[PDB]
Formats: sequence, structure tokens, C-alpha cells
Amino acid sequence: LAKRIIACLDVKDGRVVKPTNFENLRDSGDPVELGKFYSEIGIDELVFLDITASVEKRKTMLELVEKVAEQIDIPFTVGGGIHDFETASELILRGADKVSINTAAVENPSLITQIAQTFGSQAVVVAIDAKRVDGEFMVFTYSGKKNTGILLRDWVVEVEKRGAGEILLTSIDRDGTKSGYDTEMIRFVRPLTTLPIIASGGAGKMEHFLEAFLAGADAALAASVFHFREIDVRELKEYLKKHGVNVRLEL
Repeated sequence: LAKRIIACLDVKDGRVVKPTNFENLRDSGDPVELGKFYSEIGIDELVFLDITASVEKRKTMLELVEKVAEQIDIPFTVGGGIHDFETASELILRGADKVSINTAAVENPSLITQIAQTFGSQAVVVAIDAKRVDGEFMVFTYSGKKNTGILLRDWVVEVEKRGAGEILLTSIDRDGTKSGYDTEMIRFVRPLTTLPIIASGGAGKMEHFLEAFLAGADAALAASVFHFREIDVRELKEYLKKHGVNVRLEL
């Protein structure tokens, strides 16, 4: 499939938490205005990752989903502390195209199947945060803090068996840096699954996206490099097309 460029919007209390250099926007912290902007400059999909306190998280994420869905016409995923079927179902019914589950999927893998059978596998993204531990890629839950003891090579296979539609694969080893995506990890996972793999963590330069796609990623996710205009979406897509990557150009 043609590769996708995905913008990640970290949100809390209904607002974007990261700064941007988009001076043409009224309120860069409004996730709806910023998501609509990204959808108009060539981003293929959005991911919203919420870190609101649990007491207000449910209503905050539902309010976000409905306001985003009514203004944007590209697919979006919502995630961050989705712990059960009822929560995932409510977010999809409110307008989210896809939900991302991570900790809850590890602790109850059948949850993947329950959501996929109700709403289709396309509605289910399993986010996998992985790190090298003692010579093996290991799966971490709770925002990258808990070593589950589950090997990445086993979990990727299980996630597909359970009905996930996509894997959002973050390298804890590269996340927050601009050194490059973890192409070793992406290549390692690639033959273990037929599912789309979204590369996440490490983006710094246009060549990094090319390398991630040559490693087998189906999509590449980034945040601050887009927000700060360290990478321009149109320039990136033109660069990828010139180097032989099949990208979506319906800007």
C-alpha cells in the first residue's frame, strides 16, 4: 500500500501540549484547528494521544473525538489510557475512525478481538512500545515504564492473531530523539506480521522517513519535527516520491 505520513498530536485537558511554528493559525493549542490544518497541508492521518488525568479523561477524550470528527475529513486515531471495551466503543461511536490500545491489550488480549469483531479490524490499532533488554526486543506498558516480560517477536504475532488492524510501533530507544527511526526494530518486526506497521520514534530528517520505509514501515509518525517545521510535509512527500517511494499525493 502507498505509504502514509501521520502527525501525532499529544493532548491534555482538551489542548495540544506541544508548541508549533505555524504562525498562520489562530490557536495552535486547539487540537481541532491544528488537526484541520495538518489535514489541509498533506498529512494522511492523525493520532491523538491523551494524557489527561483519569478523573476527567473519559469525558475529555469523548469531547475531543466529536469536535475533531466534525471538522476533519482524514482518518484519525485516539488513544491514551483506553482500558476496556466500553471506553473503546464509546470513542468509535463518537466519531473516531480508530482507537489505539496498548496496556489494556497486553493485560487482556481478547480485548483486541472484541473491538475488531464489533467495529472491524480497521478500527483497532495496537500500540507497541518496545526496547532492547538483555539482548532482545521487549514489550513495555504504562507509557514505556513496565517491562512486561513479553518479547516483541511473540507479541506482534499474537496481536495479528487476535484481530488488530494496525501496529503503531514505538522504539523507546529512539523516541524523543531526532537520530532516526529504529530501522533495526522495524526490519525485525516486518516478516512477523502482514499488518500495516506505523514507525514511531526518532524522526529528525527527511532521509529518516525514507530509511523507515525501506525497512518495511507502512506509515511514519512524527510530532515536534512537524510542529516546528523542521520537516515540511509537502517537501517530505516530494522527496519520498523522487526517491521511489509510493506516497499519497492528494495533498
